[PDB]
Amino acid sequence: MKPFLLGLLKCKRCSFMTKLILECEKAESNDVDVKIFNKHMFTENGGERLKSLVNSLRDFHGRELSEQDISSFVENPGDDEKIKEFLFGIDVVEGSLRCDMCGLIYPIKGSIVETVDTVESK
Amino acid sequence: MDWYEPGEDTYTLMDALEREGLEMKIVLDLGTSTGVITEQLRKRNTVVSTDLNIRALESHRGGNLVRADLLCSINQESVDVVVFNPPYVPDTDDPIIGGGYLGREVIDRFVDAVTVGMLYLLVIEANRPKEVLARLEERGYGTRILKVRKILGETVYIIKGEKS
Ligand SMILES: C[S@@+](CC[C@H](N)C(=O)[O-])C[C@H]1O[C@@H](n2cnc3c(N)ncnc32)[C@H](O)[C@@H]1O
Ligand SMILES: [Zn+2]
Repeated sequence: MKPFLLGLLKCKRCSFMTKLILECEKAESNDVDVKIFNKHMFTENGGERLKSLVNSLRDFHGRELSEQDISSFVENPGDDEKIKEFLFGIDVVEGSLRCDMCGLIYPIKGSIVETVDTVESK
Repeated sequence: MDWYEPGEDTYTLMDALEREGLEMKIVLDLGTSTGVITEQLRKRNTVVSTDLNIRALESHRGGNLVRADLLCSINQESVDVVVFNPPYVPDTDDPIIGGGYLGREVIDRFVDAVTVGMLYLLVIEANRPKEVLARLEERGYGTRILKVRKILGETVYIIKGEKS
């Protein structure tokens, strides 16, 4: 799964939006056709989702963002060349997504996000 | 069958999508199976592709893959369009093709959960297309039958739904 999916996925149990937190066992770089993402999901709270992703992928060096790259995107969302590259240019093959409110876990296995056979963490 | 393979039904949906010229959208290919429709959609759009069937996802043409039950794990506010060739076969609850009573059980679940601005849905005569249109209207969708086509076995209806 490419990180732009974090704008599109939600916890299937919580009846309100929550934050899905990424844990990454392994990730590969992908070549960066149409790349549309939900910009507001990545701008809110001064780029909280992006900061969360950058932390989740800190042991992955195939692609990178910086404090500035994020702050500047929050300023001028129109300049998302670096954001797109991060959000579309990485693929998590092995890992997990965890709802920050109820702890529900979506495993990521072979790049597929698994939302049917879930795990509890709370 | 391990997964649903492209048939005349899928190609009538694809033909209708082609004429619409969907472009620059975020599109959810629901029940993507092995991604024949995703393949066409991704040329002009950003596509998320989902299926209940993991085997199909594991042999997918390629895309952004989510194993999910309809839309529960999808934030629909983030999606522009949903495309769905649903399990529509009456009187079976086979997990791939089965629509149970009237072949409508999954269709009806879908219609009652869908909130995106635009949708393309495939149905067959046995599903009672008019009841589907009606349910969609009740959910706030202006509807029209984009295309009708007789294929081997039955007649296919492609429903286009749009909120005002
Ligand atoms: C008739 S097949 C259509 C496949 C393909 N899109 C095509 O047009 O050729 C219906 C698909 O929906 C999937 N499906 C069945 N129940 C589902 C559910 N509850 N949520 C998501 N997909 C489901 C099946 O696995 C199957 O791939
Ligand atoms: Zn939750």
